[PDB]
Amino acid sequence: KERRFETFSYLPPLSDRQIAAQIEYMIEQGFHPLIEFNEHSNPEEFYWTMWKLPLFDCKSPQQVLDEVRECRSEYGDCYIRVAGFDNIKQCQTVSFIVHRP
Amino acid sequence: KERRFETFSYLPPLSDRQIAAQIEYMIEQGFHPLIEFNEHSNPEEFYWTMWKLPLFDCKSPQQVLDEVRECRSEYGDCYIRVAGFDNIKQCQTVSFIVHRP
Amino acid sequence: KERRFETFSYLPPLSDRQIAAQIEYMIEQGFHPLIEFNEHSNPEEFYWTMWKLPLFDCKSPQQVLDEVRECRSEYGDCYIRVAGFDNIKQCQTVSFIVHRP
Amino acid sequence: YKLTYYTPDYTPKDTDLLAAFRFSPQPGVPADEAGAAIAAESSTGTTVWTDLLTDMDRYKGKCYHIEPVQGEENSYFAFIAYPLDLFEEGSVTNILTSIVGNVFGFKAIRSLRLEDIRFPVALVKTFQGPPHGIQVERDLLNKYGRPMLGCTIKPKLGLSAKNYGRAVYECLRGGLDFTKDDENINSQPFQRWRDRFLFVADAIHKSQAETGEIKGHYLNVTAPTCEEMMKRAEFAKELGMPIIMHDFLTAGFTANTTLAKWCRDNGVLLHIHRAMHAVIDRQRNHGIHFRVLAKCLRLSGGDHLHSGTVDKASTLGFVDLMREDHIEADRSRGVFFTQDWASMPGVLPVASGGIHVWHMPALVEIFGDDSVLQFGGNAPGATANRVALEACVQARNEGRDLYREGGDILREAGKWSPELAAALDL
Amino acid sequence: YKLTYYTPDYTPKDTDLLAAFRFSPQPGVPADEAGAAIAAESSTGTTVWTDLLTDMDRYKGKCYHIEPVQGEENSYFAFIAYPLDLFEEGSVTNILTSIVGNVFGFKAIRSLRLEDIRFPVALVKTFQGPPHGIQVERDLLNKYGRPMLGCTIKPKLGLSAKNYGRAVYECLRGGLDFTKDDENINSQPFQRWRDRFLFVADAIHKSQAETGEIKGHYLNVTAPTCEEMMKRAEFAKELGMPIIMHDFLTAGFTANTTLAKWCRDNGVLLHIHRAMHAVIDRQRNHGIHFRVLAKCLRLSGGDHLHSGTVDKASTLGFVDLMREDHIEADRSRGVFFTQDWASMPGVLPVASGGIHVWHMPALVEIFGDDSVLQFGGNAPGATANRVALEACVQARNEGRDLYREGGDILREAGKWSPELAAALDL
Amino acid sequence: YKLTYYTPDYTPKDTDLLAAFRFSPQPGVPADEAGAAIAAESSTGTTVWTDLLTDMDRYKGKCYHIEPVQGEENSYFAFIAYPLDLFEEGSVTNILTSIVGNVFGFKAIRSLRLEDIRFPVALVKTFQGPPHGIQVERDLLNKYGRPMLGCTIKPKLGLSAKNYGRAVYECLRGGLDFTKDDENINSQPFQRWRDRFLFVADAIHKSQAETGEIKGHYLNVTAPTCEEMMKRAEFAKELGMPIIMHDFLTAGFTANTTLAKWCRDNGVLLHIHRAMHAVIDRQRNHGIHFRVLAKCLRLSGGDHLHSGTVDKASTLGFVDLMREDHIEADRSRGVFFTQDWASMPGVLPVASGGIHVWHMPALVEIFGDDSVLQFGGNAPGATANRVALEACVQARNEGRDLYREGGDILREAGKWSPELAAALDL
Amino acid sequence: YKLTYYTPDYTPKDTDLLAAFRFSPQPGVPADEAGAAIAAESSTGTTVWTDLLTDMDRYKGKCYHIEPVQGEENSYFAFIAYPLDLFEEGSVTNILTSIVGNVFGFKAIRSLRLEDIRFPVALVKTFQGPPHGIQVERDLLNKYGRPMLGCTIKPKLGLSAKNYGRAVYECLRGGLDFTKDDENINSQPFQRWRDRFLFVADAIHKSQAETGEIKGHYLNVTAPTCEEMMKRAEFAKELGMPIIMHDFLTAGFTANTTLAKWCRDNGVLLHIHRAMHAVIDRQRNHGIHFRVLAKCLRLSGGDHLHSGTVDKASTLGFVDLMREDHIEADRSRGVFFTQDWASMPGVLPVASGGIHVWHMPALVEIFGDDSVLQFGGNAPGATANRVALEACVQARNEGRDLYREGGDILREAGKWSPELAAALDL
Repeated sequence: KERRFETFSYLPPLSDRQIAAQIEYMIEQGFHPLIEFNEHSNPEEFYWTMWKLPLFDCKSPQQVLDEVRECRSEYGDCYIRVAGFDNIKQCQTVSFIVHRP
Repeated sequence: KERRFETFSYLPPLSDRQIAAQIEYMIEQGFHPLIEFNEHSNPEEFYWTMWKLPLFDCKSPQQVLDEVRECRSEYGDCYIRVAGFDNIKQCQTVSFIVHRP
Repeated sequence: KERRFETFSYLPPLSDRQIAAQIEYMIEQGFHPLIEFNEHSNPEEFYWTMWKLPLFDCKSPQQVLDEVRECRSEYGDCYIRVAGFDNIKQCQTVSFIVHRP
Repeated sequence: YKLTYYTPDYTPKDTDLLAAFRFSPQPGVPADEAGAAIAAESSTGTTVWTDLLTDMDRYKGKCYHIEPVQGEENSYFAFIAYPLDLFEEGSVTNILTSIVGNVFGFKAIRSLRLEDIRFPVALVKTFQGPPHGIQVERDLLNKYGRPMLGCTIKPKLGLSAKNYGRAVYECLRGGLDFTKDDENINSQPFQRWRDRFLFVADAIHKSQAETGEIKGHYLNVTAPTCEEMMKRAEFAKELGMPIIMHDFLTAGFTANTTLAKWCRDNGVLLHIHRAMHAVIDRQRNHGIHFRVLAKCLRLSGGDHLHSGTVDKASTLGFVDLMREDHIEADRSRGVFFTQDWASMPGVLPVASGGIHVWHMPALVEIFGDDSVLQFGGNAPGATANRVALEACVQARNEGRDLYREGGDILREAGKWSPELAAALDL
Repeated sequence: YKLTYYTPDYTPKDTDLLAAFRFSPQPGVPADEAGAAIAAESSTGTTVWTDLLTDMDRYKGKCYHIEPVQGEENSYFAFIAYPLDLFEEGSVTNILTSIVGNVFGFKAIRSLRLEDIRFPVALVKTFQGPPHGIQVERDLLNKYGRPMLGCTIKPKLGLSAKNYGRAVYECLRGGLDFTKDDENINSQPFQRWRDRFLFVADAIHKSQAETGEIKGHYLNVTAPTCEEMMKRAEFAKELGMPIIMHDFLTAGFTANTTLAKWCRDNGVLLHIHRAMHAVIDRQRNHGIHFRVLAKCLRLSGGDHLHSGTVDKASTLGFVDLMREDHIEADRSRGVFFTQDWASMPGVLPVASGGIHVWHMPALVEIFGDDSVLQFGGNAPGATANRVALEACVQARNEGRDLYREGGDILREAGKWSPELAAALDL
Repeated sequence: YKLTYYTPDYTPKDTDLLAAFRFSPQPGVPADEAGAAIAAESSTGTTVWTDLLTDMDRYKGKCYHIEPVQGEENSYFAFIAYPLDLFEEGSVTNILTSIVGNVFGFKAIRSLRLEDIRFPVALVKTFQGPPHGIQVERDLLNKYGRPMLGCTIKPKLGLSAKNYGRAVYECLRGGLDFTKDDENINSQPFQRWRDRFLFVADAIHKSQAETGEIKGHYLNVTAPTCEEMMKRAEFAKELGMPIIMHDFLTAGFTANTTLAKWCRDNGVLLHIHRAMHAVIDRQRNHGIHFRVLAKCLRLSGGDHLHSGTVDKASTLGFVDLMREDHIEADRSRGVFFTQDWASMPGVLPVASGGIHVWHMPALVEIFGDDSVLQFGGNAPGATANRVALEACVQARNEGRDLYREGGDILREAGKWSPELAAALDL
Repeated sequence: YKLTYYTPDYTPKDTDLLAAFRFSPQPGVPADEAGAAIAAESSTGTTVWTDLLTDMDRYKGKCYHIEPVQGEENSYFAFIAYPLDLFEEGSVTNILTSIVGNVFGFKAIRSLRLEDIRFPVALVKTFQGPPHGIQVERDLLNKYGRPMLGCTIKPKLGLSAKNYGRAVYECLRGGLDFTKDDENINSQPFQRWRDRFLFVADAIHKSQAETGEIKGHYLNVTAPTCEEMMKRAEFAKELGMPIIMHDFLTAGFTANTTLAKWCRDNGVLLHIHRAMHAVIDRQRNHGIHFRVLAKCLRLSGGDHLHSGTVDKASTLGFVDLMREDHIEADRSRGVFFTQDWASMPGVLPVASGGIHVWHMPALVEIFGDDSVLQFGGNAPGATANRVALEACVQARNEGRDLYREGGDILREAGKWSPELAAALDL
């Protein structure tokens, strides 16, 4: 009804151009995108199901977009979240929704 | 959706030939089959409803199959599990699903 | 009757020559003698009454002997103990009786 | 003094505690004499018979560097090294009592200000540090990529516990992560602490259920006694509250260290308010700079620390001191010594004081994601603050310059958001 | 502000808390505007929807008097009344957080100093006060007619626990009532606290047996945490120690109130050291005057309080504030408000800082019998101090003027006392 | 020695403790003299007046058999019987201190290795044994008919608690029964133990909900002190964790017995890791064979015990020793004595060390169903491991020979399973 | 491995933990490859997806030096540095599990022996260390200037508690400072621990009253469980016992650290027996040298440590390692690294094993005053031992050479002492 998601869910649903810009920022900072999906979205539920691997050898924002599209075609009624990790600073620096059922 | 059952549920659904082979192994080891059924399958729920007696005087794998078929015809929307006990070693040595709703 | 004192009390009462040799060793190691006296000698009683100062500017074993003689002439019915401290190692390295009532 | 406590050729050991003092000697007193005096008054004080039962040199604070302050007259920096053995392990109270316990009353100094302390790694390892730290806190709250948003409930006094919870619920359902008790709110007759905790917990549960995001309220557990403080922290834990607040200066460092240990043992975040800080830090010529207190709080324990509104460079320096693991000495940023934290977790800075949604781009640029932005008042206003924050973060990630495009970014976000449009209209 | 927070015709109620602020406004700001600002920043801060769910006027701090400081320019006294309802009962921490929590950072004030607080009787009754007080302490120690004598063990650092006990025993057998831990001594590697407590207890028992007078040593229980502090206080009680010491500013008021409650419950006297006081009180233009801290300590709990060496008149004023039940307002002595203590027991002032046996007549005259004279070093020196003290008391009782005859009294006493003769020779 | 401690005609009593020592005497020393020396040095040591206040013979360890080692020179087996009265009941620590406490330093022996201990039934009954044992553990986890599957999280160090829980969740949802802490993971600065426990519990709950099978993670409760260990075990119980892990050699047998008693009282399974075992057991000529340590662990308490990767016959022997109730003496399998366990529950062997899914048929054949197969890494890999395991069990039950048909069985299962097909491709 | 774990140009940081390994590679394996393998197997083990969620390099053990062993073939020393972050603070168990947990089973190494560990100061400060240390122990027992004398009661088993106390009383009244439980004596059926504690306490009180010197008996509190151990330590404290004994290897380091913390909190000395040390340390080519265990025990906590009978130079080295604050690297004495203890108190070495009163001069010369001489038997024999000890100390202080004049000194002392004359006659 009025449920939210932690980052960028108070903005309009991100377009593929905006998602690509976010992934491009992630690539510049060296955050390798991790794609996760879930059938619900509960604040107390920390973990989502990861989409088949973290993309360590990613050179283009478009590849992450293709992985998101494939997960959409597999989990159309699932949320999709993009995560990124600063392994040097050992902090997860990115977590935002890119798909809602 | 992706629910599992403890033994052989990562294999394809056992055929009557494979179930008969399992029961035959049980008979050689002296494990008298115990048929149990339940309307759900929860990991925390230890006990299922037993199908009318353990077959102590079983001479053929086919009779256990007939009991499973009869429980299927009575509880078609219930899971069916075959259990076996090594009473000398006092350990349940067998527990596998033979029917899903 | 058979009461003892911690160091050298199983040896015969130390003579002034032996006391001077002990004080001479004390001076070489840099342990400045501290003279203390007590009217009793109880194992649980840690502290004795100090004889008027520790001799920091002592150049001769004979001066410590003179201080012990003076305390004897003042506390003839008191025990007299010579203490020494290794201030670098922060450990009391010497404690032995030189006079008994 | 100068013959024994001034050691210009001494090189500090990695195990030494270093203190940077800014001092003005009284007329007549030479600067080096005053610096040796600062070293002596903070280590040994100044003959008695017991002196020669000890090693005097070993427990001596040494002034190893004195330099005049650039662009000022009768002002100097004194750098003093103290042996690791002077201090009780894991005790901020003992370190403060040793360093700043008596030296500030010394008559031969006109003005004295402790600018910085270098805590050696061997000393740092004896402290717990923050109960959870920045990284673990973000994991526990499931909040990533943006600064957290907070609001202090107004008015400070007068609200009943139920109406207090009402205000908390409105702000939290609006889109804020945190609401907070005012520092004056402990257990007054108009609002007893247990009622406030109960009603705030109810408001938090409702807002969490509605929004689907983890919510928190800094319940003030500052109490007259240790036992009352433990009771309040315990009740907050009983209600499932994720975060509590403590005033570390007025309650004291002993109570704060106790509470931080309890917070680590019970999985509760600890927000630290700095009431009475201006009594100590405001005068540039006297007292203790807040960066020293921030370091002492990182040692004592705290997951958040109020760090002012935003000299900008010095605030950036002490935000680095509280967040980073290794901070290089940088005098332009007020970092007198290189500080190593030996993987002790960092503390989240909290920027507050009416931070003015049009100032959101500047705050996001200055502090980055690892901070809390505290707003000094209803659900649409909270939503406008949240929308502006996420728009600023989105624009920063896209490469746009928040300093130059901030008003443009806010205008762009306000076209599709009515609450932000109204807030920008104001 | 001035329209709502400045009330020149308001008469304070007997239940109000009054604060006297000395302030300098920044150039441009009128004095009355600054005074109303001090009243607002220390009560309410400054509109939101929750405001009209409350009674704004009822929780408002009112500036009821402003006057310029005599003989100074751009300086004023602001008198502010606060309702009794603002404060949690029995909490010094809450009172300090309310009054001086934020006002000292206000930008429109150049300099601010809290001079005095009038605690209403209704608030005073919610505090325990000193664990025992002057009268009960004299009864417990069986010491009457003269000030108590104390000595701080030297050197501050380096002595092992056994040698520490040796020094304590020498000083106590000499004729002193108290010895004391240095404030830096908590539990350092060279001297662990439990060993020090054990050996000091042994020294106290020996000196008591030898002299036949009750002896004490202020064992420092200032600890990193509440639990360690309780363990140290508990072990001191286990050893039969009559008095312990606490650093109330560096440890904090929460821990101090906890410890004072424990001291009352366990029959232990509580000596209070004021480490870090000069960080707050030294500058005449900024901070909190020590008399406010002394009043807060009398409320929080303490049987002794370090009160400086000896402006003389202001020290006399705050010694009255800590000893007497009713103190009239007297600006020459720094007493801005009439303070009633409602039979709360008084606190013993402790005068220290190398008090120089030739200065004994002046100290005895200034402080009277209800004080502790702390000497900043062996049995003959302790005996000389005790002989001089008793000679001064005897001469004062006989009618002789200590100020004019003090040297003569000391000479007369030293004619029959060799230790005092040597001390006077020095 | 040989006259009193060598008793070749003595028949051990059923209440005696027997020890099998493999020894090499130093050149010159005859073998029987060395064997009597081993018996003496491990029972009595060697005259004093107190000797005749005792019965010397009654507490004497008797060497009752010496035989040379087949195919070796200067090597012998010494069999020593010890009375039941030498040992404190229920104490593995005391038994080890008595048997191997001093004898290994005896100079006249070149090399000594304790091969086996026969624990008499009367001694066995004084120990709790495993908290639950194999049968009860299978009942509690509802897992039957197949070995359990485990995975150790990689990398050993560096993962934050949240990412650690992520890895655990991926492996557990893949189809594994257990994940496990690395033995190095206790409470390091990068990952504090309580955060790790919290996040792992969340991962376990999620994977259990998704799969519908009971999941577990061996939370390491190995701690610096007894109190920290109890706190960690208590928090694991609070989270509903079914199993914890303990390093029994580095933490010690006292802590392990304490923890096993707690595990029995609180319904928690106890996984035992054997860190530092190779310091003791690796050299065939010196130390203690691991089978003795396994017996001591079965007595002290443990539901799982790491038992190596897989001489095959000796590992089969000590797996029998830890699982069966009655084990016949069998020198080819390293079982020197017949061991009766008097219905003390067995311990689950844990086979680890990169067990290589193509090696699954051999492991299933060697260990049977009552074991844990620990994989030294994501959900498809876990699924492939689980599919291969269940295919091997199904084939074994059908009568097919796992040694000869294992590759064929894996190929057959891989045709309908893509994850297993990829794993076999690798 | 060699490309990543072998860093010949790396200089260790002062915060690093260093380990010196003596290894023999298996034929074929080059030495540098084996050294990098030792570094890897003791830090990280060896790719998985979780690897890139971490900083691999930061938690990596680096082999920074390899050198061949002088006068040996196929033998090398590997020096490995480990970051301070690998280890839980204050945990000997974690350090041992990290360093020697798995590396000793590595197949490519034929033989491995851990020779030395350099504990960084930052790690050392996280441990309590000895409960009291050498200096405080001498103060508590009022024993100065000479080594302490101990005797182990014989026979090891069979004595009832009352006769045990009889033997203790005879030895203590003879002139010994300490008697001790045998390590096998815990709570056997012939002598229950509480009876033994009661009767030994009575014997100690009687001997103390008779001699006027503080007496002690190391009551063994080694127990099957943590709770039994605490009960036994508690009862020893209840009886006023000054010292207890613990077997740290068989009971384990967790229990030992717990007990040392309790001993510090309750003022009880802790004697540490090293049962089972020869299982680990005896073979020069395998295991852990005892000096590493001695350092780990100094960290974990112990006031005494059994240190063997007396290669002489290596024993002198590890006695320095356990006594001194700073020990320089010295390969002739087996000190591979410079060790700083940061004022952590030292541990008293205990020399035992039938030390043969004619060997008293050599022991006094070798160990000096800071040691315990433990005799492996009645009042005259104890008196002879004490007389010989004090004569040796007196002669050493007078300047006479104990090595050359020892027999002459003993003869001179025995001329006036009948007990020593008889002992010398034997």
